[PDB]
Amino acid sequence: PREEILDASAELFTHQGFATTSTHQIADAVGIRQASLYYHFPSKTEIFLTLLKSTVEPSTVLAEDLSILDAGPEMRLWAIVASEVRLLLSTKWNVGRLYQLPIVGSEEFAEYHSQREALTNIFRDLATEIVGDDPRAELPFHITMSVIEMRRNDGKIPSPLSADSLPETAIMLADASLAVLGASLPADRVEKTLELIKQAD
Amino acid sequence: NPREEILDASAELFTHQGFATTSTHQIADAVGIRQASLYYHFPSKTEIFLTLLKSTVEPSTVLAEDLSILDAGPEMRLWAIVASEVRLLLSTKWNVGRLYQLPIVGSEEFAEYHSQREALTNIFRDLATEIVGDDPRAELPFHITMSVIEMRRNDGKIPSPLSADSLPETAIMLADASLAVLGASLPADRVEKTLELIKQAD
Ligand SMILES: [Ca+2]
Ligand SMILES: [Ca+2]
Repeated sequence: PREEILDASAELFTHQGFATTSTHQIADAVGIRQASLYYHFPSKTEIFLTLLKSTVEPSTVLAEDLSILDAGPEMRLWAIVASEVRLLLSTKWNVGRLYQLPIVGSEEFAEYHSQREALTNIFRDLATEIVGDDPRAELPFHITMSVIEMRRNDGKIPSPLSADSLPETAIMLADASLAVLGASLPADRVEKTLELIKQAD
Repeated sequence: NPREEILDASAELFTHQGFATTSTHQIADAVGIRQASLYYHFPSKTEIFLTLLKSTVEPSTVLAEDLSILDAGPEMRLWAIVASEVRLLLSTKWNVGRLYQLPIVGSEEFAEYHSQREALTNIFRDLATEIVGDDPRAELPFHITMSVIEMRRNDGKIPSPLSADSLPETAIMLADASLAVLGASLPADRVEKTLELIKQAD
């Protein structure tokens, strides 16, 4: 029930934006009364904040586990990029699209800002391990987020989460993120990250 | 140039608030004119928005169109296009590239904009396909170019004013990165060659 409301909200917010969307629309989309929505969420801001968090929280939690990979920065950066893109592709709606809404900057979404800042920092310092004090350390994060401009947004999931497979687009973008730094690709990178994903459970 | 002041103030409001929240009242006050004198230059905020989108997209499609037809290999041509695109995105007071991302832009009113974006995207893609063939990496160079919209300032100060004899570091970086993802080697003379090409578009 909660999951349904969040999905319907993603659909409305990605197509109409935040300002234009009412809670009335969200209730009708899900086929429930406005009262039963109010029970699960007080306002459309709370819903929006929950969506934004859902797209960065899981990857920051994952980046805890990166040091336990007994591996170099290239491998660690590849795995993070790939698993981030994996999550962005695992959803019914293109919820990553939401960060581009101008509303997101406001102080209400401070919890989201902090998580985004944490993630951005993890990407950057890993890249700095590879190229040092170079402006290219900025690129891997932006290449990762470019998938939001690539995927579908019609309710069908681009790539459902598999225990034993990474989607081609995640492999591409992760390969591309090391390529811009001039880093060589670890041969075992796909298994190694699938392994890491598996022992986050 | 009163019309131009109105368009700048509108860029500022639209990039920070979005389209829906922005009123014509705000635009008049930002510029310090009466609502009536605004109505004279523009009937609605849609007309203003459409004018902004045109102003930013037309010059870059013209740039891509012209560069795609030059006596060099695809690597050089793609590098120059990426670099000169980023150059333009960085030459403006406001981050007008940010406007593309607004969900309003998808609607049928902005069909003229959609066609220009599609044209530009196609130029980037076919140039990349000259390098890597039928590969999904042909999509990347355009997206790497547009990533500068998430990098630059948006406070009224111009990040990199247009120079006849210099490309901004960020344009060189992203252009280098766009060839790097395709595994293409960088032409040594690429910075001068593009500056030259920019110069003989005048
Ligand atoms: Ca979809
Ligand atoms: Ca600025």
